[PDB]
Amino acid sequence: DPRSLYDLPPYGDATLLYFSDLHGQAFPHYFMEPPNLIAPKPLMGRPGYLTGEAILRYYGVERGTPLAYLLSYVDFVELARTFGPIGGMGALTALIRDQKARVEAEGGKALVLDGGDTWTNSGLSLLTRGEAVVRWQNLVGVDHMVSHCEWTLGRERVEELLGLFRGEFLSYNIVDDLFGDPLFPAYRIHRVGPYALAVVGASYPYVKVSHPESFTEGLSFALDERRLQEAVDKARAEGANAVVLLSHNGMQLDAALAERIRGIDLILSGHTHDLTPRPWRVGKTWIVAGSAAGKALMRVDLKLWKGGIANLRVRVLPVLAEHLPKAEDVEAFLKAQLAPHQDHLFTPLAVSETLLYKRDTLYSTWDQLVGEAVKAIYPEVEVVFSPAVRWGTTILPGQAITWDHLYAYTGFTYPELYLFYLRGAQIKAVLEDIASNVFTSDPFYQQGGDVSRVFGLRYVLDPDAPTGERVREVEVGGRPLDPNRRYLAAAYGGRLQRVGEAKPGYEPRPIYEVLAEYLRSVGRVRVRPEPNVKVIGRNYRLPEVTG
Amino acid sequence: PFRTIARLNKPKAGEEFRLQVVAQHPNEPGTRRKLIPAKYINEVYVAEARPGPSTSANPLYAFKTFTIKLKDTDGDTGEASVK
Amino acid sequence: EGEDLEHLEQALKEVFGKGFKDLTPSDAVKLNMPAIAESGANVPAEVEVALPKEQVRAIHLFADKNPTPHILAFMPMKAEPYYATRVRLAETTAIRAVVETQDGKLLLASASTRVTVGGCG
Ligand SMILES: [Mn+2]
Ligand SMILES: [Mn+2]
Repeated sequence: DPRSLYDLPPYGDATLLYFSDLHGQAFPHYFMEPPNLIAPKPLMGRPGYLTGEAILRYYGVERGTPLAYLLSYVDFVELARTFGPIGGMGALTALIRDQKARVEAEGGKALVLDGGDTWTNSGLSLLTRGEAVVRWQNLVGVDHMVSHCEWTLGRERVEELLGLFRGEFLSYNIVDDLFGDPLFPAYRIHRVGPYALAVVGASYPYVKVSHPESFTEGLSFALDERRLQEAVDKARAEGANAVVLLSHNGMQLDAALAERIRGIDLILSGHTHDLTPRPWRVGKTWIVAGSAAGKALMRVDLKLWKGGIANLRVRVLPVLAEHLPKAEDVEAFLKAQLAPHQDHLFTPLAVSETLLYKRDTLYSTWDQLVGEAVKAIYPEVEVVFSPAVRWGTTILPGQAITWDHLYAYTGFTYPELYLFYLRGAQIKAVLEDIASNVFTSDPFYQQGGDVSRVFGLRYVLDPDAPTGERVREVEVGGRPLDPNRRYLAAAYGGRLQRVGEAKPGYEPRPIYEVLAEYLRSVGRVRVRPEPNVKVIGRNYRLPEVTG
Repeated sequence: PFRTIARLNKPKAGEEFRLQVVAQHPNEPGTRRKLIPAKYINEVYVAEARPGPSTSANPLYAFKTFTIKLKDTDGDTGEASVK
Repeated sequence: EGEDLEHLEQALKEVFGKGFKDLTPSDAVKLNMPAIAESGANVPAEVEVALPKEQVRAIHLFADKNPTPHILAFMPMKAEPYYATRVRLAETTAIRAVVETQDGKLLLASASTRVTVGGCG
């Protein structure tokens, strides 16, 4: 194949250069799709839960193609050396500029839309408090954006960064706590020749329960179906023909809103970190996923009519630095921004012998390394609870782990590792609480990422089982779980420390400081995929860690 | 002792209107913890409302010249007037 | 889902008299509440039904898992049946909505409000 994916013929009146969940990934790295996306029986086989060979057959993607490397985990190690690294702010800007140049030469309108989760969770982000990410958006020319993890910086910082942001921030759900007045506009109407296109902004509704309440004090994020319908109806009344929803509510929740809310013709879903080469049809609305770490740019060419979208062309463009031109302005910007932090962020700490992936529903190799790192420094710890966050990176066999990779994996604004005692009954109740939230038949009752990976214990999981029966046969350290016994637990980037009794003498310190202390001392890491979970009625897939 | 804010949600003839009532009071159920003493608000002049102990701090009241009165456990009447 | 038949029946007898089995299921009464509550204390609760103002007698809300099940009591004499409101919740509780009428029959409307912990993904 001559990788001619970018060279596309003219289509429609409008074009939306959409990308989501970049998470401040400034440099070209690797990001493997989850090997398993376990869903309950009524939600099996639908987009957002497809993995491996199943996702390739569904969209008709051939094995060994550039799209196959981005969509599936199958032959990832083999294709990562072949197609090179994905993402990077320089490679992403170069692709957006190239595609915007094509659309404008044809005679159409091109809109650059960001799908939230951009300003935080990286090396470049933490050192500038999300400022360098906002300044990059002005360089590329982002028209609109949404939020979720942007609020982790604090209310004062977000308001400060929005003033620097040249584009227009859109949100309908972000309202005041005491009254309920929207601080940001719900939508924006753009003139696309004889037609008018409206872009409705939707932010994550469970923002207050995801990160500490102090960051979003005096704000309401809650999902309002009445306010969403009113925003769509007001847009069409003003003169808009088609309605496009820039959302971060989650692909599953957006699909539930597609059958409940009228007027929406297209939904640009984020938060779930999914990929869609073909648009998902739910009722009378097309759903396009926004990917993760900026590995893909979704070009949505729209043909518009008097009552919405007539037809559409969805093309997932792979952001490959090895096959894309150089955006020297962004490269000079990133070099100047991280000039005194070059010897910190890029100096190798340890060389990995096996593949280190983050994305999965129950178990990942990177989270086992975190569990091994905590247990090596602190041998008193019996269980290491790791957050199942969708954002991160992937370490290839032979590739060295640097400080930038640690900030890409554990780049929380609250990275404090807490050592606290938990009762056996609490550990079982917590695992059941996440399972009832992740494996829910109704997409409305879904919150956060995946099921939290706990190193030290082994358990049998049944997703189709009722609440309080999903988690069974729990065994801590090769011995069955005693509900009265006090087990020492270690957790970071959560709220588990609130219900647990804190360890005396211990002071909470950042997780990346603990990880670097382990990596520098060992020199080399050999983490083999050993799943501590047994799924009932589902086949748990395992990727190739060698190559 | 009490702070009350009232606002209408221009009303068109025939169509149904909304009344937004909000007051600055720290509502406590008593169960939350040292133990915090229970202090909560437990009326329109057409419609009477009596909330229980489980009420959030600084709550919102929705109803479909206006004078409103709110009484609590201690005895602090909350009055607000709107045209 | 936060169903607790033991604590709910204790409040229904001391306030009204009739238990859970005596309550009649209904589809007309709609209860608008979020699936997952953003705050432990600040939780929005909306209730509305399409029927004449004269027919309305009393509107009540109850929490199963909460120690104190009594949430609120609203009697609209001349006003239309409607009450968004912020009420406290202890844990994963299913909020029940009951409407009293002149006929004698008690209407039902069930909706669950989950209280969970997570991380920014
Ligand atoms: Mn995300
Ligand atoms: Mn997100």
